[PDB]
Amino acid sequence: QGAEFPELCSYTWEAVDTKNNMLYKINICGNMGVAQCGPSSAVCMHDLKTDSFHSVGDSLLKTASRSLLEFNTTVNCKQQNHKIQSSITFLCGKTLGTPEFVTATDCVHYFEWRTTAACKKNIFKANKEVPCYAFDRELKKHDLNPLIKTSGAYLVDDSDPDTSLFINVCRDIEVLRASSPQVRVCPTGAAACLVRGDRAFDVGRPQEGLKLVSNDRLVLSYVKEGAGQPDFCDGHSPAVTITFVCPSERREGTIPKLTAKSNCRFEIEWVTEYACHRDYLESRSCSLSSAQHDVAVDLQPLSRVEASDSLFYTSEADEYTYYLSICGGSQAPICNKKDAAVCQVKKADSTQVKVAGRPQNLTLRYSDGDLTLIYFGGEECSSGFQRMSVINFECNQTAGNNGRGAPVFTGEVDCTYFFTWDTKYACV
Ligand SMILES: *[C@@H]1O[C@H](CO)[C@@H](O[C@@H]2O[C@H](CO)[C@@H](O[C@@H]3O[C@H](CO[C@H]4O[C@H](CO)[C@@H](O)[C@H](O)[C@@H]4O)[C@@H](O)[C@H](O[C@H]4O[C@H](CO)[C@@H](O)[C@H](O)[C@@H]4O)[C@@H]3O)[C@H](O)[C@H]2NC(C)=O)[C@H](O)[C@H]1NC(C)=O
Ligand SMILES: *[C@@H]1O[C@H](CO)[C@@H](O[C@@H]2O[C@H](CO)[C@@H](O)[C@H](O)[C@H]2NC(C)=O)[C@H](O)[C@H]1NC(C)=O
Repeated sequence: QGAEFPELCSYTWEAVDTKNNMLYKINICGNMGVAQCGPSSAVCMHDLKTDSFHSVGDSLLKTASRSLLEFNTTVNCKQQNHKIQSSITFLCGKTLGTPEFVTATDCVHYFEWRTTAACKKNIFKANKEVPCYAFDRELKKHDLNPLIKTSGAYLVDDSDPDTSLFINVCRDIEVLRASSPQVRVCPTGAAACLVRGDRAFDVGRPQEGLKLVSNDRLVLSYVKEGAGQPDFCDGHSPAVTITFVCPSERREGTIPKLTAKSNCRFEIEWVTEYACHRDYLESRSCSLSSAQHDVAVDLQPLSRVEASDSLFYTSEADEYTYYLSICGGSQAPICNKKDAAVCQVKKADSTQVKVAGRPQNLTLRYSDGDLTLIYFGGEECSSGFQRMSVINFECNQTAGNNGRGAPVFTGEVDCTYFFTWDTKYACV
């Protein structure tokens, strides 16, 4: 078909309101198969407190807009004259993403979904992508979206100097836009590719979404149906199973590893903190705590400087100049009212300024030994993607500027601007 976010109708998506112990099941097409919800429920709410189900949005009472889906119901609200409703705002994203619970009134349940399905150009869409997250019994989110590559793949660790095993997470490997002459040899649509020198073989494609087996173990399975197999396996249909493991203790990142290769039925283990609860990895402020993240970080001191130099940071590039105002700091004059944490100014014409990240939209993340600060919600690019900036922090106890260091623009990839920043404040 292709009507109203097609690639999303293939699955039933969950979302949660942790403050109220509510687990939501979302099926934009209205067919999650939950007897307690009703056959046409589009948004079903599982009240875990009373263990009961209530549809809060019906697929047959849908109103669609460019980036908005509203589902009404015939259920009267606690507030007289109002019916229960559910509303999902869509924004362009680079991965399939997840429907994030935003808030709920007594009558309306609001969600926000940043997904490749809501972009203006099918350009960001993967050939095939599946849900890449799962909630545990405590309603904590285990999200692998950050590991999904929109270009290239991951070289898996094994012991075959004739085989090079490449995989992507929750989707096919983009072989067209690949810089590796090796990956550029893989078949399109493949999520797992075996390169036996001057030859590549699709040994797995995405089908089902990520699954949680234990509070610290996530499993993803790629398969292949029908004949036409490589046959080096002797009639065995290729299959790949990846087990993502959340380490009990923080540690440096490790590469996924091949633990089995029983003839076209590869098994990989990947120990990564991305498999842990998301709230253990992220903060919506410039600090991480030992209590919540097992790491103590505070970037607030980077927004302050001696009464001698600029109140903001300047990161020059070939055709643009970037001004960064971090952790509530002050912005450069040129980026006046704009309210941007990161602002891009065209060198050739300084009247062209684009917000590349807003202060109210920040995520400080620490996972697998890397500290990242992300500012999002910037002005939309032609693709519909709101500009965003990612600052890859690096520990350096003797970093210049008395430890504060300074941001260095390292490049742009489709409206996501990257910077590297060595600072003593990134030392864990
Ligand atoms: C889910 O439950 C809700 C809550 O009751 C219902 O929501 C109402 O839905 C109607 C549409 O059926 C809404 O009315 C429509 O609003 C559109 C937007 O209005 C704003 O923006 C325009 C910009 O052009 C302004 O002109 C306008 O003043 C507002 O600022 C309008 O564009 C629509 O206009 C079209 O229809 C009307 C007649 O309905 C024509 O006169 C016009 O020429 C034009 O063709 C329309 O007015 C209404 O606002 C919603 N109420 C809310 C949100 O509280 C849903 O209908 C229900 N779902 C289902 C399936 O029934
Ligand atoms: C992105 O930042 C904006 C503000 O900079 C947040 O959006 C605001 O949300 C409130 C309600 O919470 C609205 O009243 C405002 O109108 C919104 N601002 C505008 C003009 O868009 C948004 O919530 C931030 N994203 C997240 C998830 O933190």
